[PDB]
Amino acid sequence: GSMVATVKRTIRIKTQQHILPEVPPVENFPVRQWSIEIVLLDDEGKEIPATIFDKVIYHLHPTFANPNRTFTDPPFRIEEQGWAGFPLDISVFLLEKAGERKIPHDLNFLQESYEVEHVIQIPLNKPLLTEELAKSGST
Repeated sequence: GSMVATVKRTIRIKTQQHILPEVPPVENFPVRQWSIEIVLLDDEGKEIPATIFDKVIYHLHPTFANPNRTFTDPPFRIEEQGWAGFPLDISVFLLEKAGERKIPHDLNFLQESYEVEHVIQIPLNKPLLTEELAKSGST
């Protein structure tokens, strides 16, 4: 049906984290600085700016102050501190009001950095978004 008028793109969520020794551990758990960024992959697998989104909102655990953090410029980098990793939710908003996509993300501390790929389906009915989509592959 309607879903036939879409293309697929792969986005890559890039996470990094390291301990902050100057912050007192919480219940013996060290507090870590962590960061998340979002890039788009082209049809060859290279990273390019995710300009298909005009906004990203990280939906953090309610332990955080202002847990819903909005970013408007690629690579939508968020940095926070915490002692427990958690699923957060990442809302990405396609250009021209083409749609929200919600992406759970496991924030975890086993690896200093790790990347996770997600495929999203994107409509082809907003001219500015379609023109932007041309940069990352066929349309």
